[PDB]
Amino acid sequence: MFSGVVDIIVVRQPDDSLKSMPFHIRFGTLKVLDNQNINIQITVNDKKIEDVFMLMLPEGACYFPELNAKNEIQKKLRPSSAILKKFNLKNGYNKIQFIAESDLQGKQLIEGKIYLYNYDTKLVISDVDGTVTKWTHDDIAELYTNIQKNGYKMVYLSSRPLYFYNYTQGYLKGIIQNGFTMPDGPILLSPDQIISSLNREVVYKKADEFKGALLKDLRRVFPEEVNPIFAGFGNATACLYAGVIIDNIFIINEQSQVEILGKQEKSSYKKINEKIQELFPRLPAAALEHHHHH
Repeated sequence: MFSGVVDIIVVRQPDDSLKSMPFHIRFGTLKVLDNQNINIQITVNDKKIEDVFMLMLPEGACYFPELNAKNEIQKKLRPSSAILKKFNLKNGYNKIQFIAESDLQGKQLIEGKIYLYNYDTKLVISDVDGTVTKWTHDDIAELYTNIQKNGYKMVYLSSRPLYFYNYTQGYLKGIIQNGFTMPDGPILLSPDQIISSLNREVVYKKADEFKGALLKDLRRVFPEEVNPIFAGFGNATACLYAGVIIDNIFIINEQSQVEILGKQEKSSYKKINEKIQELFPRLPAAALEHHHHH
């Protein structure tokens, strides 16, 4: 029944090509009389994108048809670099709209967020439930704000059912703590919550493995030479194996006590923020860009 777009992440590669994570979109309130007559068009930052379209399976999952060498059509959740370049994305947040039309009248519109990162961007992962929520932990909005001000990008992770996705986005946007708000960033969704025929290879993972796979997939959109995930906040093997050093894995408990793994330091969001230059050292070029957009 979901209508919407799971936030999309696109990364520019050192050779100028673009790669993205999967496009997960649904038109849950559209009655589809015949899926083969559906075509989906794309508008980015209020500009229609020419010569790009998506198709829809009988089950409602949407994909990019792309010819392989055999002139066979492959059904792709991840569009080609050539297609992504037609979007004319800017660094950071971009508005994206998908419009499902048929041979008949009536067009279904959904709106999402698509983020563009350069390959040298440094990401800071945060769980939502239990890490942002306890009710919201104290001092988290000031810390995350100052992480973002030092040039890092907050990336949120959720494993709630798709039903709650737009609510989780509203929750994060509504936090305010002493004037501080949560930095805008993408919310990635555990893949077991958005299974279709297009990503069903997923189903041969055990339930415990989905976060780790998600973080490896996030890393894979970056080039082999870089290490993009700088730190992670949770409530650990998943961060470690996706390239987070153990000192940068922050695990909060019941009591709002934060354990800095591998230092076995017991700390807080307030105290991490006090030592922000030591733990999240300023990234000069990346910080300048954030400052001059905000």
